[PDB]
Amino acid sequence: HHHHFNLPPGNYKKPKLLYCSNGGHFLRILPDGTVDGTRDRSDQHIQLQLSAESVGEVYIKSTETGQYLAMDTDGLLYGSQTPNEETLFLERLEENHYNTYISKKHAEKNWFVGLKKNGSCKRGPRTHYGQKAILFLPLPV
Repeated sequence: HHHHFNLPPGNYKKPKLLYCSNGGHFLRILPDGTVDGTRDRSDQHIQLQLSAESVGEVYIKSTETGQYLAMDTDGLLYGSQTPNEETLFLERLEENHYNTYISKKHAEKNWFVGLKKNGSCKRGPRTHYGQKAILFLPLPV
């Protein structure tokens, strides 16, 4: 392991909104595969269904479009039509409260799913432990 194994409570029984305390945006996967954040709770592309592959590993899927969150080779998030190795994330508890998601494929590089204050996604290499951008709270839909 390149990372700790403190896991968040909660489960995957129901879909969730992934709220980023950094700018106050919900993670969004647009039909065209674009990934970003929005403060509009009514948005139909922020409802996400998480599922576990192995303990602590998850897929994060758009309930509206069926797409999987993924991080590509240059650290950019995108919506993938199918589950590949870029769609698995290490879901961990952080600061004894939040949920963080590390790219499994690029786990050794500490690339996280993250949103900037302006609602744009962070590119993998620009994220790291200790940032506010990587902190999420799963909220009921």
